[PDB]
Amino acid sequence: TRDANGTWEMESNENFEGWMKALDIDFALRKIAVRLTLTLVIDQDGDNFKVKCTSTFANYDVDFTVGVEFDEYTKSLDNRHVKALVTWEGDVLVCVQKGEKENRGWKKWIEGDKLYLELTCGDQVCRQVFKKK
Ligand SMILES: *C/C=C/c1ccc2c(c1)C(C)(C)c1cc(N(CC)CC)ccc1-2
Repeated sequence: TRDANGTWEMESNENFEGWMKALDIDFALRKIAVRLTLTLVIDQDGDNFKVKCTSTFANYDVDFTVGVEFDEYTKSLDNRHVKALVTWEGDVLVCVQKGEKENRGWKKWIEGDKLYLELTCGDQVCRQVFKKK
């Protein structure tokens, strides 16, 4: 349950527009993003992660090592520089993105066949559920 490897198909997506609005994503782009099918592919080898989020139009890929801070430029998202850090809190995978936005990051809970993802920015929380294909 610390093993997030898999191809993950989105099955629920709560308050996605509110989270994108907290990031100041263009209303235009928000309009398109809500309609698109998103696939989350995770390749994990020990502390080494490669995450790829893919849709018809957008692509968001990141690689990181657990417990090692890394500069991130969210080029395909809100286009901001953050100092990111991913750690384990028990079996919860937790990302903090330090920068302009407060309470910015995400958390991942892997429960067997299902992956729960909460994305946070400011006062907004988006809740997603994925099933392993
Ligand atoms: C552990 C999961 C983290 C994470 C990081 C970044 C993104 C996501 C998940 C997605 C799948 C929710 C996602 C989607 C998007 N686009 C729409 C706004 C689509 C590619 C960007 C970034 C992330």
